[PDB]
Amino acid sequence: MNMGLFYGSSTCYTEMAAEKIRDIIGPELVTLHNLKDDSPKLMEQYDVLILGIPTWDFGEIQEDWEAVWDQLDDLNLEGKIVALYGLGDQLGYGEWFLDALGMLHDKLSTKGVKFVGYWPTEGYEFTSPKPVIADGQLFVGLALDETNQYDLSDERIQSWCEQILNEMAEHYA
Repeated sequence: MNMGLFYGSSTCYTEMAAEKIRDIIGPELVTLHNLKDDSPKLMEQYDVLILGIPTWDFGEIQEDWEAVWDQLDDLNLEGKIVALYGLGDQLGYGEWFLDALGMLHDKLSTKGVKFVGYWPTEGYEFTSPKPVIADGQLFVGLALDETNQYDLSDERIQSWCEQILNEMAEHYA
């Protein structure tokens, strides 16, 4: 099977997250779906669809993602595998963490996708329900940072990418 990897073109860092996910899992089976580069209805094709969005980089949801966010609910998506991730910083923001991840989760829950990946909430502090599941026991997608632990954001991408490729595969088998 194959993976599309979509993100908002105007947002910082998501380009290198996308490059690295695709490199790590493998560029023969992952495809970049930068929204400036290809249209949103292409998301329907891929057996897996990885979503990446920073929360409050320039602001909540930059234009290149919002311009199609309204159409992402028109897409069928039934039964497809999905990974979600986003970036924020829990030092300087806090509570407003991963809220755009939470919105792509909330849009997709009724579309009947499978969410792979998640992230451990242990060691984070928040009260917001949108970026999490299981009464706050997991983030509903990968948590990235660039302020407090930027040295190991590579580790977060690596280990999560290996995990989602396993967990999506054991799911489909």
